Amino acid sequence: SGGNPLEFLRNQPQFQQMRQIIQQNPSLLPALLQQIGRENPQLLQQISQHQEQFIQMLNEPVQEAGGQGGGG
Repeated sequence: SGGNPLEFLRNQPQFQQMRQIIQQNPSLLPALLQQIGRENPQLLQQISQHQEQFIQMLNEPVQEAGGQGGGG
């Protein structure tokens, strides 16, 4: 996928959803932050340590859509 820690998420379809909501509603960022912990506590550790790298992942264009109506 790449080299950066959270950069591997670029291929992870589960994370693709996390970024989708952020494309339209970045306010759901803190909602997904805790969510990462319920699905991948190990990943969350990397998220909190390298948030800056994870944030940019959220903001990149994702093949899903980038809009949500009830997610987070």
